[PDB]
Amino acid sequence: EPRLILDQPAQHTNEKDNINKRYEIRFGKIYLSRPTMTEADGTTHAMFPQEARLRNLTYSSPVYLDMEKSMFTSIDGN
Amino acid sequence: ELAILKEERTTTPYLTKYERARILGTRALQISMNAPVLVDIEGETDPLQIAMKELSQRKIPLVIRRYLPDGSYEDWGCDELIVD
Amino acid sequence: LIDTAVKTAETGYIQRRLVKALEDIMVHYDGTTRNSLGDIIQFLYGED
Amino acid sequence: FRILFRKLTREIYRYMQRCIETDRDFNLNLAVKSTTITSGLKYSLATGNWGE
DNA sequence: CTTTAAAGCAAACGGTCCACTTGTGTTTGG
DNA sequence: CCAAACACAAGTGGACCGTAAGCTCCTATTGCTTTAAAG
RNA sequence: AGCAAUAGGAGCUU
Repeated sequence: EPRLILDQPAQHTNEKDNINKRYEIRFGKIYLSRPTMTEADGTTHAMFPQEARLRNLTYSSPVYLDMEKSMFTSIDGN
Repeated sequence: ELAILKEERTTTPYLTKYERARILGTRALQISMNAPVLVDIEGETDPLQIAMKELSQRKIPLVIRRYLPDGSYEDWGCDELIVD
Repeated sequence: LIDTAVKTAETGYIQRRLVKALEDIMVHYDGTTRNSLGDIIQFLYGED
Repeated sequence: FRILFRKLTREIYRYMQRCIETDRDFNLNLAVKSTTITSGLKYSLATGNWGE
């Protein structure tokens, strides 16, 4: 499901001026990195299964999704 | 009114297993509550065994009231029921 | 193994229902076999 | 993941209904609540109940 | 401008029992 | 004695309730998010 | 002189 779409054509207590306004975002690539650990300080470093086992952590990788928001307006992101 | 006269008593003349068990339990509890003992106590100290000796010698002072299904009852002293 | 595992539930249900059906039945001092309502099931237990 | 990511996209829609009304540029890094996929995957894998 | 408290909000097969449908019978009245 | 309309009789479809006993351990969750008010 | 609940899962003996 690669697209979301908002819309409003007209009649919002204006002076009869109508514009078609689509707001839209495009999902891009997925980026998969090695499992990392973030401390309450905010410092980061590599995470290994034994550390996740000892400190009752979850052994997981961050998933990033590129989003490129576009708009088209016809009168009638990291 | 609901009691039955000693002549028309039509139940068994024999002490049943349940009557014997409950009578022995009750007598044992009684003797264990520092009740007087009717038999001659020679060797035994367990209240249940004393109760068994009293039951065999027909010297347990209790009465079984045997209820009939219609609510009436018959009364039998333990000493007049026959123990096997 | 499946038979042993599966029939035991039906058997336990059957035995529970039989016990509940027959739980209130006792031989009385007049020899009759009556339930809790006093109704006669057999006039003499086992007929002997 | 399909269930939880459709949840996330519904959240994105439910945010873009309000924020766009303000008529402002938004950087989308406050539009994604990343905790949805994480909490869902973790809940399912930690309990075994496969679903929301 | 930030924190705490309170209120509101989502998308397996069998059988006893109940009366509506289908059907049969009456017995007034000519 | 016979015509008839409504008094009176079943056959039939589809509702609910329940499914052995006892025992052990471990593991996770116990409401959450958004809006409004006060300092 | 005071050691939560509810669930799910895996097991024991028939």
